[PDB]
Amino acid sequence: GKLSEQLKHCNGILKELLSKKHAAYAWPFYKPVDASALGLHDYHDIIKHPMDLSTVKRKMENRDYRDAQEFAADVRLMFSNCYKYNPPDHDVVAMARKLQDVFEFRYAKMPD
Ligand SMILES: CNC(=O)c1cc(C(=O)NC2CC2)cn(Cc2ccccc2)c1=O
Repeated sequence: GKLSEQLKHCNGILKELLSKKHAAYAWPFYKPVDASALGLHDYHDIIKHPMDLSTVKRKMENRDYRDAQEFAADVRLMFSNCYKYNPPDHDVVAMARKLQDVFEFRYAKMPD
């Protein structure tokens, strides 16, 4: 988990993004995109830096993130990858937009 006050807020957000409350739209972001399994044979040609919430959780648990900004960059990279790869009318993009709304509104409540 987070040690710094701001990293504890980040860890709180991460726990919320992984909670049953948001599972209906969070689930595509729980684990790395399995490009082979999903038939997305161009995924790793288009997405140079895959990211997902299990990777963010591992990095938080390993004290990889030194500040809130570094944590937020990985969460936003995950959404950006979704918006880059997927047609904007795909269900996964609607789910990304909803989960990013949850993220951005709570990230904005960061303690100073
Ligand atoms: C981060 N996830 C992805 O980018 C992703 C891409 C595609 C996908 O098939 N994308 C192609 C480009 C349309 C499929 N799923 C599963 C899914 C998700 C939501 C509804 C149905 C299926 C994903 O999670």
